[PDB]
Amino acid sequence: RTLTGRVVSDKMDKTVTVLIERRVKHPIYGKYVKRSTKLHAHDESNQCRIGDLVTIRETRPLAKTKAWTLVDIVER
Amino acid sequence: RYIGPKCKLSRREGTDLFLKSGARALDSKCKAENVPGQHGQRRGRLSDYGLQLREKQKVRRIYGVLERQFRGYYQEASRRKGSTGENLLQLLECRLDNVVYRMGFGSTRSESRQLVSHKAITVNGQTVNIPSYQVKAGDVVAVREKSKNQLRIAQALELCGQRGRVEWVEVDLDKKAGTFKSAPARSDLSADINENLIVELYSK
Amino acid sequence: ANTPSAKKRAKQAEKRRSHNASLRSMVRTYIKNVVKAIDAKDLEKAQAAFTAAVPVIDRMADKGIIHKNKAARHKSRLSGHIKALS
Amino acid sequence: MVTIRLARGGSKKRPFYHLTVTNSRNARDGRFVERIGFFNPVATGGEVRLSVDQERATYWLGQGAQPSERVAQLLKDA
RNA sequence: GAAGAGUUUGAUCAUGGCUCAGAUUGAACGCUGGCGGCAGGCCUAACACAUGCAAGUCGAGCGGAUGAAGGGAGCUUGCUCCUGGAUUCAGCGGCAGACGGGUGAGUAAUGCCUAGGAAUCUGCCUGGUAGUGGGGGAUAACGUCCGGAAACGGGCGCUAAUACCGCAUACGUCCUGAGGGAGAAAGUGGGGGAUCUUCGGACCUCACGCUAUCAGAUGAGCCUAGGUCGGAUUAGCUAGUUGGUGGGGUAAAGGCCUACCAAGGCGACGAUCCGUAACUGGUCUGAGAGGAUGAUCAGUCACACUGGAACUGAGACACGGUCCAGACUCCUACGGGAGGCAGCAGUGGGGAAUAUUGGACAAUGGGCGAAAGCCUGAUCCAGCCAUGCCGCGUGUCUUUAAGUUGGGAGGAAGGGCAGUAAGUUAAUACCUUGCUGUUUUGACGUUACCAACAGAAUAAGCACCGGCUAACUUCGUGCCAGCAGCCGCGGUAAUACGAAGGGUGCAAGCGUUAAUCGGAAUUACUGGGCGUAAAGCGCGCGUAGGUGGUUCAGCAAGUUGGAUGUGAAAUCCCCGGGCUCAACCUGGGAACUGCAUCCAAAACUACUGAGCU
Repeated sequence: RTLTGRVVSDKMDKTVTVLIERRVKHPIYGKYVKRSTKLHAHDESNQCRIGDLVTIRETRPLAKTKAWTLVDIVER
Repeated sequence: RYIGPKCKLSRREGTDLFLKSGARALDSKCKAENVPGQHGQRRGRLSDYGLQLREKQKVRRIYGVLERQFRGYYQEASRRKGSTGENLLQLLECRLDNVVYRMGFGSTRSESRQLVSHKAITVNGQTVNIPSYQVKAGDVVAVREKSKNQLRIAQALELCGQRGRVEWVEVDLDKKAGTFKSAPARSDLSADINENLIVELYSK
Repeated sequence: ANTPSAKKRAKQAEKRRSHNASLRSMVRTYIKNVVKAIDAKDLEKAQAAFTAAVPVIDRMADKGIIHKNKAARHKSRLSGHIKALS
Repeated sequence: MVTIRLARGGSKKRPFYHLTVTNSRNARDGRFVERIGFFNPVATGGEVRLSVDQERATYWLGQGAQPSERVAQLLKDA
């Protein structure tokens, strides 16, 4: 219930996209690779700038390609 | 089962095979002194894989078994836990085709395999007619009560102490009914086989 | 071909469609006049016009031509803007 | 529609049942909700007849499932 | 739990490809065939389809059609006026037809699979909560007319209700959530002693129905993350696209639809375009890693001549529905009509190649029904085919199979009935129902299976034999004719080619054509290479990225352990139980290396901070 990513684009109101990165293993190659995942997060008040770190929550979808809202700015 | 004339199969091996036709001898009139085939007045190059063949192609020619049936019996040796060679000849001695003669109701396996199909050898008060039943340690072995005055059953009771006792059964000759006591190890067998060398004819 | 078990419901469907087309249109003309009432901005007929409509929006919903929460939205959409006329 | 029902496994002229809890939206032998214990009317020595467990059989009767016709008079063998 | 040979050379060694042993299939083909049990059988044309059948059910939901009987009146047993009610069933109406069934065309991603998430409906089912009153207008059948050879159309006129529309009525249920407004239903049959009378009705009483809601079960719908095919000789794509609000709309969230505001969105972790293909549990070869792969079986998806579209309904954008368009086909008496086998048979036609115009709802289901039951090409089960997978038989004086005869279980749960007891009953009066014991009856495959009888009468074939396969004379033929997987063989004593003459492989099958993996370390993560065999760009600057000296502290993303839900069932792996045995069948578990959540850990990595040289 906690997904964390760094802010990469904020030029739209009430909506922000982050890179929820991870590092997981390749199945037949063994080397742990990074796999970037670019979610969309909904902001209620639009207070997130590029380079911020946030956590998010799942609910009913807020738009097309958006089903995750803003919980809290963890750090900056 | 293999059929036909059988004096010509006693010649390749050198052993008596327990394949005969009467009650006095074997390979004593059917001229066993050579190595048959197409042309066999000369020998040469008698070595491993063709000997591993002549091992299994002897064991096939004794026990009434086909390679449909016999290389499925190597399949249970790996299904067996450990000691695959003697555990092959376990099911050839839990075989009913051999143990009618290992008791001695028939003259050979060629009369043992035959009469059990002709509704002679029951197992435990039921009606079994297969030459492949797997006798457990501790059933009776009886004969159906219409082949008792079959007198070629009485033409097999003369070779009990003449082909030697097996020392693994306890039989009643008056009833013509026996009892398989327990399974053998590799001390109760004839010494003409190589049990973990039939195994080696599996990968090549 | 087709069966008279289905040929009977050939009449049983399109005739039933004709009754369900009118009663469905008897709903949405009452809602149009209480949107014409808001678009005329006259509360003095708008209050009397959708209280004629609410006994029709759910009476059709009660008999299974439409669903009962389609009524529940349109009873909450029209009231939320008649209140805005103030 | 929810129903406890005899369902043919086994071989031809060798019936074996599962007593599936099904939906009556599916086939007899596919997409069961639950298998409670089995049945075997060719039962001979060593084979148990029916593995009916009343721990779960109460629940579908409690949640509203029904015997078909025969399933009522297998519970009558108790 | 892992076996390699042969072949480059005069010989060697190394790099490196070829061909070979094996096991397999939905099998063909060439051969020759005795039987049983379980199986499986258009892989090609999602090609066209004659013919029959694949979902009709209900009269105890309603009007209306037809008259079993029986008791009588006349004529005198021929007949009808009646009296009656047995019965059927085309027209309305409920429900089902959205299931079972089939096929894999489309789809490269929201389809499938694994995990999770909430903003929803669900007829019949199951628990309650409240309720079935009073009316009104039509409408088919039916009557006739018109058009038509028929099929069918469409003009008025009749009548019904468990068909429809108001009115009454509101425990929830909806709106406003202040107050208030709003909107439901249908009756039928088995009965019943007291009062109203035509104790037909009324009221009483259960049974099936009916309604307004809640909780659940059962389905079904959204949303997110993950992965899911080949290409850069496809690098830019995108405008309703990405957000924002107003509204509009879906059972339900949502640019889904909409207007206007802004310029965002996707993509080198491979976008978009292009070719390809249902997916998965799984399957096949494998020491495993894997690789190949989706026939029977089961889940989900998808389609119904082709395309668009809604309608009705709880549920469809509906395979044996309607509408429109297209292609095709068919009947015409030229007026007008009809059809959609990827449903079971079956037919062409294609192809290497694949079955019967079967028997019955007796079992299991369903679909209607108060119940009886009524239908089902789903199913149970049969012909056809060595197509596998097992067993079995063709004799060493037995008679198994097969065949003759006599026997002989198990598949049946119950239904009828007429007592017997029960508990709802206002009245165990009475119906209706569950119990009990007896009687009556119903098996598609009609048998498996037991026990007699005549007699070896009814049963073997195939391929090879130069090597590394320890099966290995000659006769005919003469660099001819030919065989063969790799070498090669044949150019005149031929173990290599054609017979005979013998053996051998394993057997009702044996072989070779084809495809898959293997050995193949021959795409090397496990587990390979690059001075000269193939292979270092001619070298730099450096973007993403891969990896990153050093110390304490912190974080807990990777890492590590346990916890819990699963990872469906099947398949497999062991122990079993059964078919007389084996397949096959199941019971039990094992297995399912996976997924997220949860807490615990801090050596190392990332990240965070102060540093150290």
